Amino acid sequence: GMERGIVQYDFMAESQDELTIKSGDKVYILDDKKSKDWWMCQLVDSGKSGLVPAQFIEPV
Ligand code: NA
Ligand SMILES: [Pt+2]
Repeated sequence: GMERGIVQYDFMAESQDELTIKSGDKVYILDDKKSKDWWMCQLVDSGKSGLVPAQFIEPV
């Protein structure tokens, strides 16, 4: 089912749609087609989801 990624650099959500992430975190990439710039991700460990800037995520 799930496309995976690894977070490269810390990012703090500034808007309610965004997801705060830490360098090294594992995510699921829920969508990367609506925008090359904003990907919807879900943290494996917490289950929280939101948008992150795409350059913060390295697909696995
Ligand atoms: Na994209
Ligand atoms: Pt901050």
